[PDB]
Amino acid sequence: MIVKKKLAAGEFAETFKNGNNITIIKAVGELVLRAYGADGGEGLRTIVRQGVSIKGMNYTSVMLHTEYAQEIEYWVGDLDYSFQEQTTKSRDVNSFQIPLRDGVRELLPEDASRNRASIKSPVDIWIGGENMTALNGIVDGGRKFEAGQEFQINTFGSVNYWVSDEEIRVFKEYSARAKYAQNEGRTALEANNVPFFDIDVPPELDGVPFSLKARVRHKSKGVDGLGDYTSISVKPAFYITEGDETTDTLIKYTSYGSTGSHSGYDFDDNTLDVMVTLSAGVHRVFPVETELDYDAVQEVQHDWYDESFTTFIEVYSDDPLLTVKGYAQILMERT
Ligand SMILES: [Ca+2]
Repeated sequence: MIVKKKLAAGEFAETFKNGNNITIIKAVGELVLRAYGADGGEGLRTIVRQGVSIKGMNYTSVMLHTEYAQEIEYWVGDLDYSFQEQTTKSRDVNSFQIPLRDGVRELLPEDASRNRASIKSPVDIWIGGENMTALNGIVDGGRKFEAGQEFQINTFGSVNYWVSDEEIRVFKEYSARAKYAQNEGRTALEANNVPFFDIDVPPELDGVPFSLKARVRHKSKGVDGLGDYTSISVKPAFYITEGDETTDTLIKYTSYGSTGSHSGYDFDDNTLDVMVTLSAGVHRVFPVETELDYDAVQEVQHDWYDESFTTFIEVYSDDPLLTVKGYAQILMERT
């Protein structure tokens, strides 16, 4: 029978009417400093201060003497034969990479076979048990391990991690109006100060299509003194090198065109959304306005490479290969 023993201050007397576990091995638990006794016909004493395996005697009631009032509860499981032995040894090693993503997520599952994990994160990582939370980017019930720090976990239970609260990944945010640009090649766009950013396409993404997006704001009313009811046609694009940064040829990617008098309210922003398929390596991307509207030329003397009525508020991305914060290295040992 598995039975409780709690504390408070004075003597305790738990007298359950059946010593079936008399001639029996006691798996008694013990804290700090106590004294106990055996009552089964005779009144006996006992003093013991460490978890011990006891032999059999007669028992109708248990005596519980107290020196320290503030020790902790135990379960003195008395059983006919009680033997518990097993630590291992680990036979197998398995090495792999985890997908570090956003919010508190499980790093390792409960797995009775795991002995040991040696882990290295390429980013600062917070590690904890089932209590760990990160309401608002602030981790509670966790502790930090540093980027590049090798550490070990030797449990077989859940562990959790946190690295970031970002659902997707962000290339650029611009406040400057995008320039009008024809597809004149990489050298010409750079020479005329058209802002760009690079995407480093990993081997794991070599020729794999992915979504590239932008939050795009068109605003024409009163801009550079343009008439409030003048109709401006827009067609934002990414011009992307088909080879790498040192190649000149650009590919134009588009998803929508729009026409009207643009007031540029933040809630009215458009989304440029294209699939792009690129070879491994670095590709250069020029967010541009491709349409030079007749009315802009006449009224406000707009020309190629001038600032348009188009702004790339945010350029970002949602491909699972890029939304990952990178890639924890795991060596796992199991029985
Ligand atoms: Ca027009």
